[PDB]
Amino acid sequence: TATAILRRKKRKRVVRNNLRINNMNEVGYDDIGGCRKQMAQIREMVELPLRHPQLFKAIGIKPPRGVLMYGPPGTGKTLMARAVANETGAFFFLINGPEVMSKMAGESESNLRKAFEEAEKNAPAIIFIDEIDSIAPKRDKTNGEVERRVVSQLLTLMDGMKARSNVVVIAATNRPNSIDPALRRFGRFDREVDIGIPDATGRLEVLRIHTKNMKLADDVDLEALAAETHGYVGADIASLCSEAAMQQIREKMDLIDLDEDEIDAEVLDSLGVTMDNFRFALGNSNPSALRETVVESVNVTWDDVGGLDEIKEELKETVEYPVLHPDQYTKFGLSPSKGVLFYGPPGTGKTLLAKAVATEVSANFISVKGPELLSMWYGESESNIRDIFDKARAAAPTVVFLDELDSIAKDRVVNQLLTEMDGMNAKKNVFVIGATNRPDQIDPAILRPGRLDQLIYVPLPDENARLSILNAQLRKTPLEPGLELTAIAKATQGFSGADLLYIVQRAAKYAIKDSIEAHRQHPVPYITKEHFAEAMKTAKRSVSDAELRRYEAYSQQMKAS
Amino acid sequence: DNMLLVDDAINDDNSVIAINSNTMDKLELFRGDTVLVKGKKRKDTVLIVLIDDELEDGACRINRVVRNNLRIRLGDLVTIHPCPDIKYATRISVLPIADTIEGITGNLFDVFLKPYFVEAYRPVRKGDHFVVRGGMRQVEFKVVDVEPEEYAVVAQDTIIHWEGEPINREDEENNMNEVGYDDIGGCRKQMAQIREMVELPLRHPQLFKAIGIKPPRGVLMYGPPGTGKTLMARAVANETGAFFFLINGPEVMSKMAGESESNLRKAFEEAEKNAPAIIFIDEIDSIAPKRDKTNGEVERRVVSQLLTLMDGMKARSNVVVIAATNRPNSIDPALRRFGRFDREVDIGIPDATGRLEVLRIHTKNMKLADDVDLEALAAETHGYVGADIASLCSEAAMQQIREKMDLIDLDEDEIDAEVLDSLGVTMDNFRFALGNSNPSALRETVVESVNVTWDDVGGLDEIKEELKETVEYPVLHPDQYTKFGLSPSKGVLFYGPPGTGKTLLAKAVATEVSANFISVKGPELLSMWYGESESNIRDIFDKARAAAPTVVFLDELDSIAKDRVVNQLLTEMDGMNAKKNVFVIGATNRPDQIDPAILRPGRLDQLIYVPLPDENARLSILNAQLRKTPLEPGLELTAIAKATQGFSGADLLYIVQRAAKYAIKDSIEAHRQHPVPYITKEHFAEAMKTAKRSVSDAELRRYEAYSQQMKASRGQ
Amino acid sequence: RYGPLRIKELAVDEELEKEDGLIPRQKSKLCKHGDRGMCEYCSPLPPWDKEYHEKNKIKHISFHSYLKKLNENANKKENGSSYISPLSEPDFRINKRCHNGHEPWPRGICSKCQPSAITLQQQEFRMVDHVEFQKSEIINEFIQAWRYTGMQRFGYMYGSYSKYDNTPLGIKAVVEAIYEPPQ
Ligand SMILES: Nc1ncnc2c1ncn2[C@@H]1O[C@H](COP(=O)(O)OP(=O)(O)OP(=O)(O)O)[C@@H](O)[C@H]1O
Ligand SMILES: Nc1ncnc2c1ncn2[C@@H]1O[C@H](COP(=O)(O)OP(=O)(O)O)[C@@H](O)[C@H]1O
Ligand SMILES: Nc1ncnc2c1ncn2[C@@H]1O[C@H](COP(=O)(O)OP(=O)(O)O)[C@@H](O)[C@H]1O
Ligand SMILES: Nc1ncnc2c1ncn2[C@@H]1O[C@H](COP(=O)(O)OP(=O)(O)O)[C@@H](O)[C@H]1O
Ligand SMILES: [Zn+2]
Ligand SMILES: [Zn+2]
Repeated sequence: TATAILRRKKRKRVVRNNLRINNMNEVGYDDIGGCRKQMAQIREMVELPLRHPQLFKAIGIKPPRGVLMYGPPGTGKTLMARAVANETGAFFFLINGPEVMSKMAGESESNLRKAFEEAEKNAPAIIFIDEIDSIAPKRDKTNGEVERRVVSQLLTLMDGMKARSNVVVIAATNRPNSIDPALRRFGRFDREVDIGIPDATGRLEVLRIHTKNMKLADDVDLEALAAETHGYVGADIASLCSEAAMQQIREKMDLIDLDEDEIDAEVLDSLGVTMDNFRFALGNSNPSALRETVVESVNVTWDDVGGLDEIKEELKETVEYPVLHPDQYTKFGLSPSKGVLFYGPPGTGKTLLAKAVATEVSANFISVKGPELLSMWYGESESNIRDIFDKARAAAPTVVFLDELDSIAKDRVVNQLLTEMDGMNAKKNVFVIGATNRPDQIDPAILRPGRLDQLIYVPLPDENARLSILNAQLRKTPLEPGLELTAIAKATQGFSGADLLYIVQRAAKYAIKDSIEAHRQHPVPYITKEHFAEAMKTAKRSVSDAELRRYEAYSQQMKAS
Repeated sequence: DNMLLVDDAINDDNSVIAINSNTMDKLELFRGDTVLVKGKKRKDTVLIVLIDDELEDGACRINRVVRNNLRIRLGDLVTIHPCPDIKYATRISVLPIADTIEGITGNLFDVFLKPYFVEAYRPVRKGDHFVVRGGMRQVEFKVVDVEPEEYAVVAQDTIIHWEGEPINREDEENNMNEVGYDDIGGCRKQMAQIREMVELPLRHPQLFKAIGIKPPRGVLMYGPPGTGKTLMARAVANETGAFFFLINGPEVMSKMAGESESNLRKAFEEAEKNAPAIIFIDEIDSIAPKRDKTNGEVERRVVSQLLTLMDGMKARSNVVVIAATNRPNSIDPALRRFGRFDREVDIGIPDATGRLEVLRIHTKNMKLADDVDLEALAAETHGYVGADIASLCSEAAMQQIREKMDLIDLDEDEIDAEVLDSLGVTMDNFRFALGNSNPSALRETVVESVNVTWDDVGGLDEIKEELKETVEYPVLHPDQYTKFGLSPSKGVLFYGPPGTGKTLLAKAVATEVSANFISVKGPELLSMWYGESESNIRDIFDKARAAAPTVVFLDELDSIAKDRVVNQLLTEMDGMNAKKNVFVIGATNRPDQIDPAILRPGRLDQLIYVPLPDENARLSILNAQLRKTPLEPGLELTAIAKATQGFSGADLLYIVQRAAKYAIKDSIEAHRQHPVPYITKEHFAEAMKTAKRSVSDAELRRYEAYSQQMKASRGQ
Repeated sequence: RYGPLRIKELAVDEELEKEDGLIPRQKSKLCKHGDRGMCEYCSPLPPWDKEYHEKNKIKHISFHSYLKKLNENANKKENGSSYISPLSEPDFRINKRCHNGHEPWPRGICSKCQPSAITLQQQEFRMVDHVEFQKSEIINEFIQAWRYTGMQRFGYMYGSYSKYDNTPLGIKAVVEAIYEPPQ
C-alpha cells in the first residue's frame, strides 16, 4: 500500500565506472529527490503493466494506460519521465510538442502515425509526448484547420491504441486546463499526477544531487541554504549553483590572465566555492514559480501560534477525525463537513491556523491570495478556479486556503466557486478554508449548508498569546542575556501579531544602526532593552476600537442565534 | 620579455622588423629569422627579424604598412614568437587596389612584383598588405590567397597570380567590422557583463570543467532602439575571435513559407559544426512575438522551430546565443526559462560622460574647427542615445556645408580644393543641429543614472538620515542584516504639498547607493491603464530586476491609486525577491486617496512627509538655481528669502525665471537701441512684485492635520 | 569555411559561373519615364525566369541558372551571414546515431532522427540539357547490332561536356564513341 514499490545501476575504479557505481543520460532514480510520492505513483502505473503483465491476467482487469503529469515548469517532469523510461528499459519513443509542430503542413500527422505504429510493433513501449499542450491546446485557442487535424489524429490514435498491446502513453503539461478537454476521458489520459514545489527536505536533496561535483569549500552549510531557499524549484536551485560558481570564478579572476589561452594549473586547482558566493547567488536569483498557484507542503504545528485552544479543538474535531478515523464516520453514516470560514481582526494568524490544519492531516496546501482573486475577476489570470480545484483533487488530501473573500464577495467568480464546491466529491478529502475580515460583506450564498457554513471567530491575542508570539518571533535573533519580555507583552494589550512583529523589527533596526555606527567608529552583538524601549516609544495599535466592538457584536449575534 | 615596443621602421620593406640586440639575446632571435608577431584585435603577421642596436632595449621597429595591418599604433606592445615551421608559398594569388593602379599601363606584375619577390623570400599571410615603390609610383596590394594556407614564404620559384578584377578600396573602410571595445563608450557596465558572460566560456572553457558546472548559454539584451546593441554584439564577437553567425529577424521572416525554418536549421547546424561559435539573433521579437500577436500558422511554426533548436543544443558544444529586443515582454514568455534565454541585460541612456565618449568617438573624422566644447554639448544633450548623437553630428556637418555653399558653383561638377579646405564645423553649427534634433528615447520608461548628492536638497536633515538608514545601510552592510536576521524594507511613500522636491530626494537616494533610476510619471500610468502604451508594469519591474540595484519611482500615484493596474502593481511588488536591491518610491499629494492595500506591511508601508522649505532651505535653493548666472556684485538674497515665506521651490524657480526674463528683455532693448552682463536687484524686486503662493492655507492645514493624525496613530 | 567552398571542377562549370546570362529588354510601349531610368518592364530578365522558358517551349531551367537563382535568393554580401551552402543533396537514411537519450534505431528512436515524410515532386532543373551524337554512324552501328542479331544491346557512351548557346546557361554532352560491355 502507499509508496510500496520504492522499497527494495541503470541496468548496467574502472569496474566501478563501467558499472556506474556531456550526454550522460539514463539518469536513474538516484538523480531525483524530493518527489517521492509522485515518483512512486509513476513507477507503480508504468512498471507493473510492462515488467509484470501477468498479474492483471491473474486478477482479470484492464490496466489504465493514459498518464498525465502536470506542474509548474522546471519541476523536472522531463527528468522523471526519462528516468522512468531508462529504468524500465523498454522501447522508448520520444515525441516533443514544438518539434512536431515545426514540420510542414501535412507532415506533423504522419509522424504521429508512424510513431504509434512503431511503438505498437516493438512492444513493450513507452511514449512520452512532451509538451502535449503545443499539439493540443484549448479548443478556443486554435481555429486553424491544421490545429484541429493534429488533435483529431492524436485522439484517433489514442483510442485505437487501447488494446492488449503493452504500450503506455505519458504526457506533460504545465497547465492542466490548457489541454483539450476531450483528451481527459475514459480510455485516454485519465490518471493525473500533480508535481508540486519541494519542501526543505526536497530542496536539500536537490542541492546535494547538483552539488556533488563542484569544488565546494569546507565552509559550506547546505542545510542553511535549504532552509533559506523557499519556493525554489529544482531548476532555480541548479541556476543558483551555477551563479555561485560563476561568482567564485569572477572573484578569482584577479590572478587569471585572460589574454593567455591557458592558465596556471595551481590557479585552476585552487577554485573553491564559499558560502558568501552562495549568498550572493541567492541575492541575484529570482524564482517565478510562486507567480502562479502551486502545491506545497507545510510544517506548522500547534506551537508557533498562541492561545485559541477552543478554536484548535474545534478545527481538530472538524478535520482530523474525518481523516484519521473515517471508519467511525461511516459507522455513524455522517459525512464530514466540507469547508470552514475564519473571521476576525486582521493579523490574528489565520494563515498559520490553516497551515497547522494542513500539517496535522499531512495534506498539501494550496493558497489563493487576494491579488489572485482580483486577477481572476478581471479575467487576465492564466489559471482558473476550475484549474485550482482540479489540482486539489489530483493532490488529495489537500487544503485550499481562499484568502480575502471580501474582495470578490463584495458574481461570476463567486458562482464558479459555488459550483466547484458543490460538485466536490463527498468522501474525497478536499478541505476549503476561507479568510475574511468583513463577514457581512461576504455573499450569504456561500454560507449555505454544504459550503463554508462553519464560521469561526479568531480573537485578538491575549497576554499569554502575546508573550508566546513575541518569544517565537525573537527566538532566532541574538538577544541580550537575561532579556525579559513579559513586561513588554503586558504593556502591549490590544496589540495584534503584526504589531509585535513591527516592534521587534524596529528594535532590530535600532540595534543594527548602533552596530554600524560602532563599526564605523572603530561592540553591539545583542539587542539590549534600550532598543526595545526606544521602539516601543513609537509603536502603537493598528486596530481601531470601533472595529473591535463590531467584531464583538457580530460574535455575540452568532452565539445568541 | 616578448612585449616589444612599436616604433617606425626606417626601411620601407613590408616584412622586415628591426629589434634591439638585448631583446634579441633575451628571445634568442637572430638576423633573418621569420617570426610571428601579434598585436591587437588578434591580428598576426610574419616579419623577418633584423638586429638593430639603435633602438632602446625592449623595442622594435616596423613600417607603416605592417602597423596598419596589425591595427596598432606607435608606442604599443607586440608579442613576437618563433615561426620555424613556415613553408614556401606554392602559389600566391594577389590583386591590387583599383585606386592605386589608376593610370598604370603594361603588365603590373613585371613592373612592381617581379623585382619585389625575386631574391626576397618575403613571408606573406592572407589579409596582409604590401606596397611596391616603382619608378615615380607607389602601389599597394593585398595577399588575397596563399598556398599553402594561410601563410607561406614567396620563394623565387613561387608562382604569383596577379590576374583578377581590381578591388575597390571603399570596401575595407566603409565595411569597418572587427570593431574593438574602443569603439563603444558610455556602457562599460553592460559591456563588462557580456564579456564576463561570453569570453570565459569560450576563451577558457577548462575553468568550468575544473569547477564542474554547466555555464549559462542563452543571453538576451534589450533596451531602447538605437542604443548600440548590435554594435556591442559585433564588438564582443570580433574580440572573442569566435565564429560569428549574425542572423537577422526581418531577413528570416521575409522568406517564402517553409523556408525560414530551413534557414534557421541550417544556421544552427553550421554554428554547431564549427564550435566554438557565437550566434546573434537580431530583432528576435520579429521572429517570436507575443502570443496575442499574429496567430497564423506560418507565425507559429517558426517559433516552434526556434524553441526546438534552442532546446536541442544542450551538449558539450561551445555555442552562445545572443538576442536583441526592444522590450522584454515582446518575446514569447516560453523563451525565458531554464535552458534558454535565462540571462538578461538592460541597456539604458548614457550619462554626461557617456555622451562625451560617444561624441569623441564619432567626432574623430570630422574637420572640426578650433571652437569646439564637446563637454558643453554633452552637458546640453540630455536623453540622447548614440544614434541621436550620430545624427546630430551629421546634421551639424550638413549645416556647415550649407553655410559654405555660397562659395560653390552647383552647376560646375568640380569644386576648388581651397574651398574644401575651408570646411569646418563650429559650435554654432552644433547648436543649430541641437535645435533641429528630435530625441525619442524618453517617450517610454528607460533605465538612467543620476548624480545628485546631499547638496541640491536643502535642509530636511531628519528626512535625509531616515532615508539613509532605510536604503543605504541594507545595500552597503547586508551582512549586518543577515547577522540580526532582519529583512530590508522595500519601499517608501513620500507625501506632501507639490513642489517640495520629492523627485530630488529620490534621485539623491538613488545616487548615494550608486543605483540605476527608473521613472514612471502619471501620464505613463494612465496610458498603461487605457492599454495604449508600449510597456506594462510587469515589463517595468522586469527591467528593474535586470538593471539591479535599481530604484523605481512612481509620480502622482494618486491618479491611478484612487483596480486592474493597482492589482498588477501589488502582484509585482509581492513577487520580487526581498534580497534584490529594488526600491519602489511613490510620490503623491493626496495620501488619504491612496488605496489602503498599498499601505499594508510588506509594501509601500513607510510614509514620509516632505515639508515646505524653510528660510535657510529657500536661500540655498535660490543660490543653487543661480550658480551659473551672472549676478550683481554685492547682491544678497537673504532679504528675498526672508520675504518669500510659505513659497514652494517651484515658486522660487518662477521668481528667478521672471527676473531672468526681465533681464533679457532689458538687454535686448538696449542692444536694439545701440551693457548689462548681470541682473540688478531692481529686476529681482520686479519679479517678486508678481510673486504668488502655489499652496493655499487650507491645504497646508489639511496636510498638517494628516501629519498630526499619523503621529497620534504611532503615539502611545 | 567563412565563405564558399574551395575546390576545382570542370571547366564548363567555371565558364558558366563567370557569365550572368541576363537577357536584355528594350523600352516597352507601356513605360512612363524618360530615356534613362527603367521602371519594371524594361529591366533585364533573369536567366531563371520561368515565363521565358515555358514561353519558348523549354521544360527545365538549365541547372546553372537554378544555382544563380538560389544564390540571388539569399547570401547578402558584406553582412547578414557567414555563408550558407545553397545546395544540399537530400538524404533519407535514418541517422544511426542521434542519442538525445535514446539508443540506435534498431531498438529506439526519437522524433529528432525520424525521417520525415517524403513529398515526391517533378524536378524543375535538369543538369545536362542537350545530348549530342557527333555522327550518325556511332548509333547506326549500334542499331546494326540489333538488326543482325535481333537481340537487344547495351553500351556506355564516352564523351565530353560543353556550353549550349541555344538555352540560357545550358550544357550539352557530346558523345564521341560507344563501348559495349560483355552482356
Ligand atoms: N529532483 C529534481 N527536481 C527538479 N529538478 C531537478 C531535479 N533533479 C535535477 N533537476 C534539474 O532541474 C531541471 C529540470 O529540467 P527539466 O527539463 O526536467 O524540466 P521541465 O520543466 O520538467 O521540462 P520540460 O521542458 O520538458 O517541460 C534540470 O536542471 C535538472 O537538472
Ligand atoms: N498567534 C498569533 N497571533 C497573531 N499573529 C501571529 C500569531 N503567530 C504568528 N503571527 C504573525 O502573524 C503574521 C501573519 O498574520 P495572518 O493573520 O496569518 O495573516 P493576515 O495578517 O493577512 O490575516 C505573521 O507574520 C506571523 O509572524
Ligand atoms: N557607444 C555607442 N552606444 C550607442 N550607439 C552607438 C555607440 N557608438 C556608436 N553608436 C551608433 O549608434 C547606433 C547603434 O545602432 P543599434 O541600436 O545597435 O542598431 P539596432 O537597431 O540594430 O540595435 C549606430 O548608428 C552606431 O553607429
Ligand atoms: N531643496 C529643494 N526643495 C524643493 N525644490 C527644489 C529643491 N532644489 C531644487 N528644487 C526644484 O524643485 C523642482 C521640483 O519640481 P517638481 O518635480 O514639479 O516638484 P516635486 O519635485 O516637488 O514633485 C525642481 O524643478 C527643482 O529645480
Ligand atoms: Zn520602363
Ligand atoms: Zn534521435
